[PDB]
This record gives sequence, structure tokens and C-alpha cells, in this order.
Amino acid sequence: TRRGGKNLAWRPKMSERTLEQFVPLHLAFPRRHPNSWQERQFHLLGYVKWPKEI
Amino acid sequence: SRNGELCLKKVIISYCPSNGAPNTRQFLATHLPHFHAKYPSVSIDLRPRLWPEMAITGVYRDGSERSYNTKNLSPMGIFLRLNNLVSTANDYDQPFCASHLHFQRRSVQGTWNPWLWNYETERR
Amino acid sequence: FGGFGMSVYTPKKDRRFRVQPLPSLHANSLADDTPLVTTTRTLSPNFRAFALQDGGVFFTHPSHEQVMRVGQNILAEETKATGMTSMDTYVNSRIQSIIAENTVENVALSHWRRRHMWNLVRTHGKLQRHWGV
Amino acid sequence: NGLRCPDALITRTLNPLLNGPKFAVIYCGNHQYKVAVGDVIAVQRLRVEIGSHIALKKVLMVGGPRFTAIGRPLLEGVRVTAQVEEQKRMRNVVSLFATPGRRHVRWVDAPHAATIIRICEIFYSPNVVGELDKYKGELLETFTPGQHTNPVYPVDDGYDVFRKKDKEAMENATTFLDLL
Amino acid sequence: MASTVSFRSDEELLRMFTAISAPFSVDGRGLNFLTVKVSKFGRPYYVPNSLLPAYVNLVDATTIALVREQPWRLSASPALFIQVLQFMALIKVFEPNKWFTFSDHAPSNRADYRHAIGVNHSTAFWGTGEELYDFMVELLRVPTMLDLCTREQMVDLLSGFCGVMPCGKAVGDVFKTITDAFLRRVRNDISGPWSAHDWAIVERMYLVTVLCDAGNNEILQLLLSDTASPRGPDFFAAVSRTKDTPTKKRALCLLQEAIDNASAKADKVTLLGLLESGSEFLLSLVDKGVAHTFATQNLFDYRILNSFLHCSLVADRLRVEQSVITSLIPSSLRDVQVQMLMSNERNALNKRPLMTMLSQLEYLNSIDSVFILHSSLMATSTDQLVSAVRRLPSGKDSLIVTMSCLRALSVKSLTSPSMKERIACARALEIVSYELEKGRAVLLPFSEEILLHDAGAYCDEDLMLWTVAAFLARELPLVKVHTLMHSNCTARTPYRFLKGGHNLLVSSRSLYDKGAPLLSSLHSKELRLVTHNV
Amino acid sequence: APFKSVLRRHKHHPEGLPLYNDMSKQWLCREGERWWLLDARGEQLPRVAAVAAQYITGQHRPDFTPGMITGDHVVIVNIKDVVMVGDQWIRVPITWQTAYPGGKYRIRLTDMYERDPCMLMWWFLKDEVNRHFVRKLKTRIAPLEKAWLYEDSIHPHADKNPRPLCWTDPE
Repeated sequence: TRRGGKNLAWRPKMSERTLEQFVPLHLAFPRRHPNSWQERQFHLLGYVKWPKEI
Repeated sequence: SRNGELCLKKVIISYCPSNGAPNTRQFLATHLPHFHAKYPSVSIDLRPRLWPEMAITGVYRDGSERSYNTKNLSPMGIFLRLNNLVSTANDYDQPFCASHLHFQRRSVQGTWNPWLWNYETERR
Repeated sequence: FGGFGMSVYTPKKDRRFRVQPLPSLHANSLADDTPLVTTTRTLSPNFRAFALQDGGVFFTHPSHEQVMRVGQNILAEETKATGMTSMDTYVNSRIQSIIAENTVENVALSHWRRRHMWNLVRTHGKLQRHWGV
Repeated sequence: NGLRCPDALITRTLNPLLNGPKFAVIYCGNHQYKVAVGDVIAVQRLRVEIGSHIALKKVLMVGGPRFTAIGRPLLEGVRVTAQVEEQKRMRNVVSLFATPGRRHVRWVDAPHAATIIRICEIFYSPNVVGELDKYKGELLETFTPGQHTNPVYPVDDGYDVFRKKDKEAMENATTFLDLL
Repeated sequence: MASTVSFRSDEELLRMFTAISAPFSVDGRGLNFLTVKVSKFGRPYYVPNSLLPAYVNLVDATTIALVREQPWRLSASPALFIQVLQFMALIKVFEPNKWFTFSDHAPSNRADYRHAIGVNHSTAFWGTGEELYDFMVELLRVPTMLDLCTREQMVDLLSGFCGVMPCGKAVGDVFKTITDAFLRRVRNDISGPWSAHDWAIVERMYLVTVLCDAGNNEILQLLLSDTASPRGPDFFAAVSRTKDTPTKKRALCLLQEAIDNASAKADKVTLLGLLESGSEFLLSLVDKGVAHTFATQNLFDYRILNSFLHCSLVADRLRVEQSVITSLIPSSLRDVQVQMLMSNERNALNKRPLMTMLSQLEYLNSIDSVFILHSSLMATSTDQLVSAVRRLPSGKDSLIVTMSCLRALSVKSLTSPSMKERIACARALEIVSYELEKGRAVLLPFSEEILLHDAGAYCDEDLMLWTVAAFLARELPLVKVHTLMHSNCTARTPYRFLKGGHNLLVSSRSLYDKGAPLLSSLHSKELRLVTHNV
Repeated sequence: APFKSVLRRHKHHPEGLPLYNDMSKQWLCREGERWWLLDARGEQLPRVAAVAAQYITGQHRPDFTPGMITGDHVVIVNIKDVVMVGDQWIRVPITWQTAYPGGKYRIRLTDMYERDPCMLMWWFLKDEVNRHFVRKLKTRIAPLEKAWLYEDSIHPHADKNPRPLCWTDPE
């Protein structure tokens, strides 16, 4: 009965029950870990940046 | 004044030698000689009239003119406005703003361009 | 913030230009000898500092021409390996013109190319344009 | 005249750098002006007769195409001289004050009185003590124009894996010496 | 032709393109066949006639034939390769918006705009010449084509690429490849026999590089060092743009030698070409005094006016009366009002030569209205110029014509594809010649252009006109300056098209700044405020 | 006084809307323009948008003037690899609306990415450009056109040598 929102690319004519399965929860990609956190996670785990020869 | 030469060329002073507001005649008698001594270059043009203009005009080096009213102005006021005419060059009416403080923009070292400091990078 | 008593008054958003945040240090910032600024770039060593009796500092630095020449040399060193690009050549031309300029250029650079495009585009027939018609 | 210093080497090395056009940042009328040998400025009114050869005392900075001297806050040995071209009033600013409540209107005309001054000459005669290290506060006894007083080294080390790497030329391009 | 492209030979295709490339011009907007105007919305749009689809289909057929069917033909025949590129440069294949634009002031977007509702569905996003240009670029980048090409063919190819590219500059890789091949060939063949034609080809290559915005230092140094033969107009035109005092001095010496050689040999074509390239180079020069002395001693004005069509009599008159004009021209072009006041004071204290702007500044100051003439005005008819000359005898109005304007009129009369434009420009030259002969008009010779224009600024017709307007507005404010020019001309809006970019040394008051260069007024609307386009 | 014609250029008009990159105006200057390459792999989307906008709008130049619209082109690559801090990928809404009564579209960053990641980057760049200039259509639009977006690592601007854009986070 709605008089707008008919762009099926954004408001598909499907139920929340049918869209729940497609709602992602363990979203593998796109990733959620910024590059700035890589060194922080490294240090938190406790590893060290040994020189290449070691 | 610019390069030692006064921008003002002549000053027109219209007055009635009688039966009129005393201010202009009193100025002529008292203050005008001092102004003439200070600025002998400026040409004083005294205009006797039956119905004087009650104003003092100043014609400058570029042909422009600046006029001041003296309807009931005192001789001291007339003298001050005459000196204002002498001082001003009557060339521009720019505002007193930060942008307009410097008339012409200049750079001795050289202006900034996108490719200045562009290839310089951080070091240790 | 504001408690319940205070009346809400949606303020106009501050559409001003905010200075970008800077990296923060906990030791250098609190040290008295070391200043907050940490500047060390390619041309830093060329800014020699001397003392003045009054108290000031006299800086000897390369000229605008010298800095532009250093930039041009760096650009050439970067572009030699991979071959000159159109934008690289344009930037090199601009740098050289700026270096050699003694006045101000108030005309569009592309104006000359637009005018002289008759040297590039060739016209056929007796109507073809050549120098001194 | 020229720069002076007890060190003959530093004096003769720095004197050629002063020759040329100069600019000066001066403080006047609670305003700061950057001026050159042929620049016209409009300062707040100075009780100076027109056509007067005037000098600016407190100068914050001097510089040129090859050097820059700063004052903390001021400088000495700086001769900035100008000529008072005009004593006039700039464009009028109209302040119209009114309130919807009371039937009172005020019309204020502010023609900002100003003196137009054209700088005629700028000279500098600094007295240098000696070379001053940047990365350390100490000042050197010996001045070596052939060696950078503070050498600089590139940043890249390989430890920072997620580092924004620029083009190699810019990342490590060596700098020349500006005294030979 | 489009149907039969695949069945034609190389010579047949060359003839086809040569015949088809007639109606178009270099500066014009190729494939702009606008006939009907629809203004139902309020902003008119112009619908092109059936000619544009014909050329589009021809280009598509050529692409299909020389790319998808016979890709080897372009590699085999370099002449066809150059002809196709020149045709695609003459018709703005990469600027299809010009195909639908009716005025340069309101460029259209029917070729790059497309809405979902249906607007511009049939005129937007045509791949006209994209595939063919890509294939040609790949052929150059992979060369056997350059090996087969001749130096003249290589120069023509580079010029065609830099012309086809909408920005006017060729792709970096293509430019580098062509330049490397040309340098190798020049180095290999210079040791052997060499000719003035080869020198001209090298100069054309150098000018092409400068136009494409690069600079071939090796070619420049070779041309400067060589002295066996005098340089041509291309070398001077190329070195005009650069900024370098020693290079300019050496180029000036070469120009003097070349002019002397041309005068000795009595070659009119070479002399005129050298004179034009000189004019440009001298305008570029920074030392206005030496440039003016060079022009006066080489007699640029007389020879240029003689080269013009109906200006022989005025040329002779100017040559006869040059001394008086030079004596009357003042030294400084600033504080003209002060100078006029001082002259009036001197006069108060106890025949007729040719009228020119600098010698007759006082006459211009007395005059109330001054119309600056522009070449574009007579694109179709001479009615407006006739009106201006009818206004001239009023005594209160004056007409200012420039040497650059006369040069533009002559070149466009002799080269423009429009017969109406050619006849109109010839008639305009005749009218201006008659007016200058009678003295009711004003002329600005090349020497006065040198004296007036900025120190080291290159000025075409538009820039010279705007410098004249700025000078009149700055030194003779009370004179009302109108400009006569075609409504489609881009020079009508200097602050929109003739602007040198965001420069820190200019401001809206630089027009009134006496010491600032005249062209600084381009960045501001105050110049347009004081100058009226009527 | 200045007079802007009521007969404007409309999206429904055949003349169409312009591209400020190819326009020529008193307030457009592409002579001093540079080209930067911004690799948005593992970089937070808001931070990438802000960094790109700083160069796009020209605020990174000491000669910046609000009236003059001059800025350096920025080619954003690997937008597909852009990162969001946590559950924001599905817990951050994008809201728009049509003139119709229903009208309102509430969508997730996940949906915007699945349609076109460059669209999401464009949305954030638009938010920044509006935050700083919102009162003029030309100012709101031109920097966005200056910006260039590409989800993959392949872009056709190799003929401009876009120098990599190096910056540092507030931390």
C-alpha cells in the first residue's frame, strides 16, 4: 500500500524472514581489521620484530 | 606627496568679500598665509562671488578634484580640510582591511607553488 | 551536555576549517628541552642556523631557484627508470619555467597551444595555413 | 654595511649571501607588514608630515633570496626606511545600529584614518656569534661550510611493514651543500 | 564512402579523407552542424542535422575496416596512418560536446550526459574513434611502423596525436617513442648529406614537442649550435614560449641572421614567415627596449602591412611618417594623466601624420568613445564594422585597430573554409585600410604593441585587445571603451577563458595598480566592468 | 546587481549537467593541480574519506582560498579492501528519501558495498565536502568530480603518474 520506495535495488519486495538468511553476521569480506591494528595485535600476542638474519 | 612632488596642484576658494558668513574671510585673513608658506607649490585661486559656493575645492596632479563643504564651518575647520586636501593624493578609496593593507602583492624569495616542497619527504 | 532543566537550542553547525590533528607523544611532549615539533626532511640540513648577539637566529638556506632545481632533479631521477609520463613532462616544464621566470604569467598556459594548434592540425588544399600568408 | 662576526671564515662565507633584494616583516600600529624595497603599505595614522623620510624601529624578521634572520621577538641592526606618501582616510565603513523595539537608529561612519607609506630601502648589518647546532642547543666553535652541521638520514627501516612507501627517489634523495 | 571503405585502396582512402576534410577548420568545432533550435524549456538546445550521423558512420566504418577486418593496413601504409589521424584531429572525435555546442560561452553536454528518464539517450556516450585511437596507440607502442616511416611522416604523426588528444598533448608513451625514434634518425642521418628541408623538419619536430608541452633539449641545442643554414619560423615560434635569457639572446641573434639572409635572397615567403615568427618571439621577449629597437631597425611594420592585402598605401605612409610617430610616442606609459596635465600647463605658459594610439594618446583622451576592433566581428558580414566606421566621423568616437587584429583578419580571409567569412574579412581589410588612409581611425603597429604589452607576455589578437582595453581603463578612465567582437568569441569573458590560473601576485586591484602588468586585470571582473561588449 | 537566471540547467534538459573538470570558470584552476594515489587497503573508510577530501577540496595548500575551487586529483584504489572498525559494516545506516510519501530508503553499508563500493566512498566524500562547504552547489559538486574512485587496483590514470599519498593517523 506504500506510495513510494519502489526501487527494488534498495528496497526489495521480500520479507524480513526471507532477508534474515542473507543478513551477514560472520562477514568474512570486507574485512574489519584496519592496518593500524596489525602491529598492536602483534605486540599484544607478544611476538618480536627480530632482525632478518635471526 | 610622491617622490618629493605634491599631488595637489591648485585649491579653489570661493568667498564673498562682504555680506556673508565670516568663516571664509576670517580663514583667508588668519590661516591662509601659514598654509601658503607651508605649501608654496599649491596654487591658491581666490574667487570673489556675490553668492559664494561655501566650499573649498582641490584639483590634483591627475586632473581629479576633491571638494569640501564649509557652509558654517569655522576657519579652523576650513584650514584642517585644506590640509586634508593637500595630504590626500585623491587616487584610490580602498578600505582599511587586512587584505588591503598591502597595496601590491610581492615576493622577494618567491611565491609558493605546488611543486615547491612537493618532492621533499620526511627524514630522521 | 545539558541537564533536563536547560532548554534545547539546536546551534548552527560550525562550518569552519579545523586544523588537522597531529601525532601525540607522552615523553617528548613533557620534556622541557625537546620541542613539540619534530621536523626532519630532505632539505632540513641546508637550513644552517647561526646565533645573533641581540638574541635572534640567522638562517642560511638555499634560494627558491635552488629548491626548485632540487625538486626537478628528484623528479628526473624518479622518472628516468620508468620513462617520462605526460604529467611528469608537464610538471618538469612548469618547474623549469618557474625557475627561469623573472615576472608573473597572467595568461592561461593552454592559450598558446590553442592558438598554435594550426601547426599541429594539417589543412588540405590551397586554404592550408603557413607562416606569413 | 654588512654582516660581521669574530670568525673571518664565517663572515666571508655569509657576507655574499646578504647581497640582493631583501624583505622585512615589521611591526607597526599593532599590525604586522611584510615590505620590500618598493612596496606601499597603509598603516594606521602616524602623526608624521607628508613627504617625510621615516624609519621603522621594531622589525620582527628580515630575509632575502638566500638568508633569513628572525627576531625573538625583535631584531637589531635592521635599517628599514620609507617615505610617508599620504595621510588620508580609507574607505568609510557604515555601522547602522537599530533594534526592532525602540524607535532609535544610530548611523556611525568610520573612515579609518591611515598613513600611506612607501618603503624606500632595507639594509641589514647583523652581528653573528657563531655557528649554531639545530638538533642540539650547543653552538659550535668551528664553522665548516663543507659539512652539514646536522646530517639527515632516510626513514625507511623495514620494521614498519604497513608504512606508506613513497617513490624511492623522493624517499631517499640526498641533498647538496648550499655553501660551496 | 562508408559502405565502400573496405573495398578501397590506400590512395583512394587518402583522396577520400582529403576531399572530406574541406568544410572543417582548425580552431572551429568539427562536426558541429547545428541547424534547428528548440527552446520549449527556456534554455535553447540546437539539434544537429543529418551530416553529423554521416561522419559518425564513416568513422565507424573506417574503424571496422582498419581494425576489425584489415589491421595490417595501418602498419603497412604510414601515409594512411597519418591521414586518418589528421582527419580525426580535424574533427573533434574526443570532444563530441563541441559537436552540439552552439556558443563557446555555454558549452553543451549532449555527448557526456545521460539520464535514466531518456534525455540524451541517442547522443550520449558514442565510442566514436575510441577503438581506432586505441589500436593506433597499440601499433605505435608495440617498431616496424616507425622503421618504415619517414622523418616528415613521424613529425606529422606526432602532430596528429597531439592534435587528436583533447588536451592538445600526446600520450606520454607515444610521445616518448616517437621522440626517441626521431632523435635516433636525426643522429644517424645528420652525419650524411643534410638539407634545409631536413632542418625545417627538425624545427617542426621541436615546435611540435613544445606544443605538446615537452622540451627536446638535445634538439634545441643542436639547432642553436648549427650555423650552416638559417633557422625557419618554426624554431623562433618554439623558442618564443621558453623563458631563458641566454636562449632568447641566441634566438634573437639567429633571427637577425635569418632576416638578413632572407632579405639578401629576396624570398618573400620566407621573409614573411620569419617576420611573423619574429613578431611572436619579440612579444615573448622580456627586454622591451631591445625588442622595440630590433623591430624598428628590421622594419616589421612596413613589411607586414605590405604583406597584408589592402594595406600597401598605409604601409608606405607609416614608413614615411615613422620618425614623427616615434618622436611623439612618450617614454613612460604610466601616469599618462599626469603627463597630459603637464603638457597642458606647458602649452598654457607663454601637416598631419598617420594616427596611432601611442602618438595620439591625447586625441584618444579627448575622444569620448573608443571601439576596439576584433577579427571575429566579421565572421559572416561587415555590417558592424560599417556601423563603426559610420560612427567614426562624429568626431566624438574613435576606432582602434591592432596589428594583431589585421594579421588575424588576413590569415582568416586567406585560410578560412567559409567563403562568406573570407569575403567579409577582405572587405573589412579594405574598409580599415581606407579609414587609416583618411586618418579617421587609429592603428597600433607592432612596435607600439611591443612598447605597450607586458614585459615578457605573449599576446595574440585577444590578449592584445585586452591589454589595450586595460591600458585605456587604467590611464584614460574617462574614455568609454567598447569592444566589437563576435558574440561566440571566448575573449568576451577574459576572467573566464583568458586567465593564468590562481596566482598569488594578482588581485582585483591589480588593474588600477600602476606598476602591475596590464594582463593582471584578466583575473578580475573589474576589467569587464569597465569594458563594454557592444 | 548580480542576477542568476531562473532558466537553469536541469537534469531533464537535453543540454544536461556539466563536468567541472572540463569547465572553464573564473574560480576553476587546473594548472596547479597534482595527482595523488590513495591505496585504501586496510584503512578505515571515514579516515580515508577525510584524508582524500582534504586534498580534493584543496585545503592542503597554503594558497587555499574558499572562493577559489582548486584541488589535487586523488585516485582511490582498492576501495573493496576498505575496512570498517567493527560491526559497523551492518550496523551503520545510510538514509535517503524521495518526494513520495513512502519515500524513505534505509539501507546498510553492506548493501551499498554489494551494489558499488565506490558508491559508499563517494557517499563519505560527499559527507565531508558538505561538512565543509554546503552553501553553494558549485563548491558542493566540483571537488567530488575532482575525486576519482576505483574498487580494484587497476585505473586508467597511469598516464599521470599519481604519486602515492602518504599520511599518518592521529594515534
